Amino acid sequence: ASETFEFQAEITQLMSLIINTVYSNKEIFLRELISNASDALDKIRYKSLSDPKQLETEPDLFIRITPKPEQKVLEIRDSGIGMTKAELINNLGTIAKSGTKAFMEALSAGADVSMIGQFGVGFYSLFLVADRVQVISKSNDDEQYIWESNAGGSFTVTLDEVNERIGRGTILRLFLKDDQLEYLEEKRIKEVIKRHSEFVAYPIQLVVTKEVE
Amino acid sequence: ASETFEFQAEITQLMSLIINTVYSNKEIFLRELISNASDALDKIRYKSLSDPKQLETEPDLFIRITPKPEQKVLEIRDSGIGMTKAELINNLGTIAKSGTKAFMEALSAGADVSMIGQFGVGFYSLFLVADRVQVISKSNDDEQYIWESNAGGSFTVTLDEVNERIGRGTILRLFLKDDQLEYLEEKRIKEVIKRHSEFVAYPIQLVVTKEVE
Ligand SMILES: Nc1ncnc2c1ncn2[C@@H]1O[C@H](COP(=O)(O)OP(=O)(O)O)[C@@H](O)[C@H]1O
Ligand SMILES: Nc1ncnc2c1ncn2[C@@H]1O[C@H](COP(=O)(O)OP(=O)(O)O)[C@@H](O)[C@H]1O
Repeated sequence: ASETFEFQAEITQLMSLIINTVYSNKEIFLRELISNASDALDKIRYKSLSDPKQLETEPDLFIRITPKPEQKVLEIRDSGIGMTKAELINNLGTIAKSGTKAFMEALSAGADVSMIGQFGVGFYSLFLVADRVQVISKSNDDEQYIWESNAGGSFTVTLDEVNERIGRGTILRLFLKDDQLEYLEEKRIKEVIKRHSEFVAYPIQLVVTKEVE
Repeated sequence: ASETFEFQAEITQLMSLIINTVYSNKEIFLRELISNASDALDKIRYKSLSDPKQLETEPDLFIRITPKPEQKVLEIRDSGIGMTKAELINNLGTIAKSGTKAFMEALSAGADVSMIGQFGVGFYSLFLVADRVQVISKSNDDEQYIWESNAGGSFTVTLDEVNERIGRGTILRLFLKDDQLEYLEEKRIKEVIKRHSEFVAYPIQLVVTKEVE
């Protein structure tokens, strides 16, 4: 059974603002999610300095992007620290985020939407290209859980009994908007990645599917 | 909870014979599994002639090969008819297979191991390159289940609560032997596929993972 939680009011406002904005540089969402992925990998690496066993659940440290055309889904995965059930509820919704209102006010003043990451709310930039998202996470400290949101005022968290097992890490499963399907294309994904992410310490793997000739 | 079943005696013998054989043309396993995949796709397509709704669980008809290096696993997937729990138990183990003893006798006489498919036991050719296998299947008529074998005399069947959801079809998850890791390599997989499978009516998709430069 899934559990439902209410988003902190300002986060709901931010999501409404982002999913509805006609901003032109929507591709910035990838830079933000890749940055969050890198941060998660930094955390597990750092924790492992004094607790090496933490790495054993998934020795490979990577960022992986997997387009799923049929389902019109784009997945951004990392083998970082991951999030326990409590962290998913805490970090992605119920607790007030310092930069939320600040960013919205900056936006009103004319600030570029690309500043979202500097305000600490880059995760929500995903709503620039997706109308729904499932965050699948496995922290060494908990079971695998699924957090899901459609930019509405509430989200759900469910023990994961339906997705592939993640050794450790997080998968941002984006259900792309009908007019943003270009982010399923290899060429497009490649140019966006090369553009705003040259100094990422981890390999960024793109999963490509080709018909054998 | 998993359930354990005993293999029909002759199948156990066949598996022992195959996993231990020093045969040189081990690559034939791919041709056999791709053939079984094509057959499964033929079945759902045919059934759909009088029951079109059967296709809706997964409209795309394909064969997909996905190497998973870290886990030393190679997956062969199809969106065919799939197998219900009863079919997995029935079709892959507990029931006597007509060609089992016949093939073993042919083998003793000098027959090429590649004849395995003509005897109707091509599925077991997978033990030429793997010491363990999980068959994940989803038939429109049942839930998703996992059948698992290590070539021993018994196998297990478990309701699937750990793998990605298959719309419909089957995944042969092969845990490759340490000296057969060449089948994780794109170039190698490509040449084997092009060699013994030119007349397959369905697209054969290879999932490749590359680091973004
Ligand atoms: N890939 C991830 N792995 C682990 N935690 C994440 C991931 N993405 C987001 N989070 C968590 O949820 C929070 C919300 O994301 P975000 O608004 O972008 O925060 P921040 O700007 O501090 O990265 C993060 O602070 C982080 O704790
Ligand atoms: N990919 C698959 N999809 C559905 N059923 C399969 C698949 N692979 C094997 N089977 C089933 O298990 C049986 C055992 O496989 P195999 O020995 O190769 O049989 P056959 O030679 O008749 O294909 C098959 O007859 C078939 O019913």
